Amino acid sequence: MIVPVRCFTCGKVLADKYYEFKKRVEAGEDPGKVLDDLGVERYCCRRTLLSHVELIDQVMVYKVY
Amino acid sequence: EPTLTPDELWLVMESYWKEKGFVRQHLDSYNAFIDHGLQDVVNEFGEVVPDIPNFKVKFGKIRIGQPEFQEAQGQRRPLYPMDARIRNLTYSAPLYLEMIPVVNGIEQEPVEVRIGELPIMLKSKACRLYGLSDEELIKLGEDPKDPGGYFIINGSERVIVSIEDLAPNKTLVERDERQNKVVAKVFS
Amino acid sequence: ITGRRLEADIFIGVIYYQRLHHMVADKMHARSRGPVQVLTKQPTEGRAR
Amino acid sequence: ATAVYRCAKCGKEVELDLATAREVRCPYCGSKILYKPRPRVARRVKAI
Amino acid sequence: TTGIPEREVREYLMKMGVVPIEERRPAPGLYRVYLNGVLIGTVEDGRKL
Amino acid sequence: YANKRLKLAGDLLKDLFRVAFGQLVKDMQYQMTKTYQRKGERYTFENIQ
Amino acid sequence: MRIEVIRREENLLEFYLEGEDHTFANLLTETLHENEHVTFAGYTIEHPITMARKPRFKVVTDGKITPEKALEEAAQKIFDRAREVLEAWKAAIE
DNA sequence: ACTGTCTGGACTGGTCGGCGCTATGATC
DNA sequence: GATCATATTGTCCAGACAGT
Ligand SMILES: [Zn+2]
Ligand SMILES: [Zn+2]
Repeated sequence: MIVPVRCFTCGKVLADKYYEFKKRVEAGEDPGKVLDDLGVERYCCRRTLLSHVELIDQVMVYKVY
Repeated sequence: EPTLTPDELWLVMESYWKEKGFVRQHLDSYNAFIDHGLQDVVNEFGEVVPDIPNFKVKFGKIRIGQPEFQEAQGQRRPLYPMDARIRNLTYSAPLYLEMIPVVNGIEQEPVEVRIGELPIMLKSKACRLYGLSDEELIKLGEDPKDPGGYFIINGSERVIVSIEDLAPNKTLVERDERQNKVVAKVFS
Repeated sequence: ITGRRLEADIFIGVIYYQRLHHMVADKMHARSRGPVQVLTKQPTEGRAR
Repeated sequence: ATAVYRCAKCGKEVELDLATAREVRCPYCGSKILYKPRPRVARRVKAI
Repeated sequence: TTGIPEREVREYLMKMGVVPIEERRPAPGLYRVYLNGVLIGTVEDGRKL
Repeated sequence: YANKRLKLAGDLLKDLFRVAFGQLVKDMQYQMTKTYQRKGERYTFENIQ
Repeated sequence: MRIEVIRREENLLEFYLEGEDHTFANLLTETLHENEHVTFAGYTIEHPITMARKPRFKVVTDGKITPEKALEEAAQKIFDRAREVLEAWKAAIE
């Protein structure tokens, strides 16, 4: 439900640049160029960043205590 | 004019899926049953004649209330699917039927009594989640993506599976080669 | 292991893979002795019992 | 043998005795579903 | 589909020009008209109806 | 599929409600008969509601 | 690092190497291959789970030098090569 | 002696887990 | 309001059997 800290393949950290990538994608920018500008070269890290779906906000609304 | 591309037909298909949904048959069937099925059953039963001279009870209109549960203490509170699931309760609503007593052939003042509790299909017209937005469903502990269309019985979700039966009151002719006969069957 | 080039060009891609609920943690069952049925004096049925 | 519980809906603290409770409900909002709060003691969790 | 009352459909079919089965008996040159599997009448021009 | 009809949840619910209402009607008739036979005619007709 | 001798012939030495894996084992075998007095040199992992950190070796010489001496020269060659590569890397970085 | 008819029976093994169900009306 | 008797009586293959 939250972005993984590291890439599942090579362990490259991607969670720091995920929110900027999501913000730039929603602004109409090309996701490939945004990934290229963020240093995401290998397509495994691109797989991790592109295929992630954020769902933690939909879980926080239900309280468990 | 150029022929339509498959993208436009996909847009129309998506509009159909957005309008009706994916559990439409359950919701439509339950709404039809609630609107006139109970009244049809009551009318087909008609009346009850006990062993009392010159006395009978005539059935009137039947209505369904809001989904609520009566506590063991005595208080009556509205019921929600999450509460029914957690507390192992049945998501049902009371059923009220008007009874008109007939004495010596003259109808008396009708009396409305409770005849039982009928389980309520999720996201149906008789359900408390009908017409609610995503935020309202979230506030009630319900996932907005839940399609509904099922029943909660003693805290367990029960879904009715449709049965692919033959057409009622329809005659079909077939030939049995082994028995060397022609047989037509109807289900009345 | 060897570090040498493979003699054939290996097909590699990205495939959507799903993990199913059939896990070995819920399927491993080992019984030596324990409860038996009252009627038949035979071992019971099920990993839970 | 009293204990402190958290309400499921309102979330406020509810204190009652399970042994001698006539009714399990929240006195603030009337909810009959309560949550047992987590103990304040520390626990050790292995990082994978 | 969701069911609709059959009386309105039968009245509409009778109004549109379907001769009732009691008035006219079936003939080899006649088109049999069925409503929900029930023979309700006959018409001369089935295709037009 | 022209000869096949799908029994949805509404029809099964209607059949179950019919069976339950028949049982309730029989029980109500028996209760009314028993109360009339036990308490008497004066109690029954003094308050029919 | 622990050495457990399996068997010892007149010119054959079979032993285990606890605590090591393919990384050191392959390098040691290929360094032993460089010696002209070593006729057979090979390693294997019996099981990738139970024997993951315990490869099995087999060194056969021609009788001129002992297999233990051949392994010692191979290890010394590995040490010298690693030191030379480290020196070259340090020189190239600055 | 043939021939169609009535009746009885069995319906591949194992495993996983879930989900209900095992009283009621009439005195004293 | 507590207890007590009673609680209803699915096709196909093979063997045995009236009918002609
Ligand atoms: Zn990567
Ligand atoms: Zn509360």
